[PDB]
Amino acid sequence: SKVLIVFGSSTGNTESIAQKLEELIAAGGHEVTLLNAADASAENLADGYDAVLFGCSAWGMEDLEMQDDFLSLFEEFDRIGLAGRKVAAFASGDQEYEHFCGAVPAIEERAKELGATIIAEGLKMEGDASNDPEAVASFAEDVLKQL
Ligand SMILES: Cc1cc2nc3c(=O)[nH]c(=O)nc-3n(C[C@H](O)[C@H](O)[C@H](O)COP(=O)(O)O)c2cc1C
Repeated sequence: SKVLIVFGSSTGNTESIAQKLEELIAAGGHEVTLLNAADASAENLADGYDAVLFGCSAWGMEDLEMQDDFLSLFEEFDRIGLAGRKVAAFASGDQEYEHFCGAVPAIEERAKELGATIIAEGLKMEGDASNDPEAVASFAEDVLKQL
């Protein structure tokens, strides 16, 4: 199966979780493509992919509710071609804030609205992949069960 992991990371934690997931999922025997959202072009982004994993860290203040580069992507979700594609979301954040990883539900909500099938429960964790290998690895496993 072909998996795209697109992520937005401003201090590298979500980017870190994305690296790990690719690792874990490629060890499942799959072809994975890692994509920085700062380098992504929404238009037809999902073409050729069996599933798409979206990573977006949380930023409560100035930043309209999401990470920079992901916000520009998200806003063009309906150009991505998610209809009938497997999708899941993950994020790094901090519990000490009122809204912990609020972009996870949003991504699931939108993708679902566009004909996409959520295959795994949203990953909400703190720190990098090494901070919570177990949470990371449950997300990957869930994913691998639908591929
Ligand atoms: C100014 C600021 C506001 C933040 N607001 C939130 C927020 O409201 N919700 C949340 O879950 N995390 C929030 N965070 C915590 C970051 O999301 C956390 O450090 C995360 O792991 C960084 O993700 P990234 O390195 O992948 O970009 C905030 C961080 C900063 C410094």
